[PDB]
Amino acid sequence: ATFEIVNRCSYTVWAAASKGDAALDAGGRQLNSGESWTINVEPGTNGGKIWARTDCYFDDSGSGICKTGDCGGLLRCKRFGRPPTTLAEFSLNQYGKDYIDISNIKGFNVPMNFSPTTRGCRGVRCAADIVGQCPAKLKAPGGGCNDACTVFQTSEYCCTTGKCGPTEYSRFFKRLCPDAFSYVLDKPTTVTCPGSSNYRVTFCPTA
Repeated sequence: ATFEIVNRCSYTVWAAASKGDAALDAGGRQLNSGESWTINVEPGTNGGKIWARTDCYFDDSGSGICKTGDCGGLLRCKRFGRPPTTLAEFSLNQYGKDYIDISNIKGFNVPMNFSPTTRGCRGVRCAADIVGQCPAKLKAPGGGCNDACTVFQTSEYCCTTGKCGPTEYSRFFKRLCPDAFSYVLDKPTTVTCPGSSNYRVTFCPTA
């Protein structure tokens, strides 16, 4: 499957793509404002994620640091990034279908549209100004808006026991982005697409 990753933000973003234990394609790349990066994801990939990192500094070997979404200091991510990270999530060719979603469960750093470029399903979007409106306790110094589990590490926010309800914090994310998961037991906003579809992730889709 092919993913075109487009940076429409006015600032440079460092895109990342990983399935948790391995990079997808090159795993990461600098995208200046307007740049597009096309990657190939192997069919059958379960649990892949794409996200943006902000305010990164890397050296030659591709080592450094980002203020949001750092994946252990690497340009080419092998693991997932450090919150806050708006997340595009996908599992491909699962019994003939593809499943996509956008998640705020790990917080929010960059607005994002996640849409197919082929037929038979809708896209999803979280493009509200969550950082600007972020409740005081969730604001991350490096930028972005943390989820409540990252900040407070309680069983309720993290849904450790498998039973948990919405919270004042999760409702904040849900109210600004109804099409994104706001906590782990949220009513699913997953979109079902035909198997072997192709997609575009756009950072800052409106502004």
